[PDB]
Amino acid sequence: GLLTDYGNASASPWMKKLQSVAQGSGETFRILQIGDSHTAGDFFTDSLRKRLQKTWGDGGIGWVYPANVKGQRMAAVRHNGNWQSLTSRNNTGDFPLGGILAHTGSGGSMTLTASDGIASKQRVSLFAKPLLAEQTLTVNGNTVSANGGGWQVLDTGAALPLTIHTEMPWDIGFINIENPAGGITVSAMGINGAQLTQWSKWRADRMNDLAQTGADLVILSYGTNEAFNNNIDIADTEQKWLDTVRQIRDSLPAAGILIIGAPESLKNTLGVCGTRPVRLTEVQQMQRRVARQGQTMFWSWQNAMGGICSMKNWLNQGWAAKDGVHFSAKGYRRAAEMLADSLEELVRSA
Repeated sequence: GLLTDYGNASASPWMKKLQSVAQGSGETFRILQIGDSHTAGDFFTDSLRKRLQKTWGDGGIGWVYPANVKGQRMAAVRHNGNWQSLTSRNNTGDFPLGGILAHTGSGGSMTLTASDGIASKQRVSLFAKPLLAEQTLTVNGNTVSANGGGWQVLDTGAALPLTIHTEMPWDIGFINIENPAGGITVSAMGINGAQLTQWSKWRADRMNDLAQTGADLVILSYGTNEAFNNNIDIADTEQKWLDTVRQIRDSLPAAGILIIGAPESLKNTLGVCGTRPVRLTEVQQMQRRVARQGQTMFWSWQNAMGGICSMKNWLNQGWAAKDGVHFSAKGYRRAAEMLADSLEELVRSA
């Protein structure tokens, strides 16, 4: 119902990897959710994280912020250091995939500490761009060096708590922190206010970054902010979305793709039903058509909530925030548990 497969998940390379993980192959199945504020809060993705890791294995915390990001949250890790984040929300820059970077400065320091969960040894990768080629940094004392200049991914091995020292300045992107025993990771790549087309704000080679995430399931979670643009061109947007899906399949041939249809939002809540933004329905329908033409999976967040005229009720019962757009912690948890439910069923239907 809530989940519609317009591809063939049962015969896909990524289902086969997941089934094999479910049986104890020791591999790591990486779920990567790229989206807007709903994603950036981590309440949704973290619920998804906890659910699917109990079911199929805790593969570690995955790709996390390199530093605290104002107005955004990482549930799985805590940050202590002097690095300074920058995001594509209000700014321009040479962003790697995700639209977040952090300026380390000289004499730079960052420690990441695991919230709950396990706390021993880990595989570590970092998106990173040095000021100078061949430049180095340390990860738990161990010297790690760039190869040439420009954004690249640095691979090494460490353990949590993770401490990173930069004698000279770097820009750092997301940091991958994987448990060697394998399992599931759920990575959240959110930007408050973001629309999918705004990957255009990130660097030209952003798809090479995507290719390097090792994502087995890319979840695209947008629509809310597109829906508040009263003058949005749906046909232009639809083409951009199909292009993006195409680029994702080129970049990650083996990954599945899930598009999350936008939740009901309200332009105002004075209705006892509220009133929807004028372009919301067109945006949601566009997203489903893209899913079908791109042969992706589609999960209807609006239908998860109960369909049209459901947001007002969610608000009244405290599962959605007062603004009729964002959700409460338990609202996001609830919604993601339904998504997790939907995915386990899809898998169970072997």
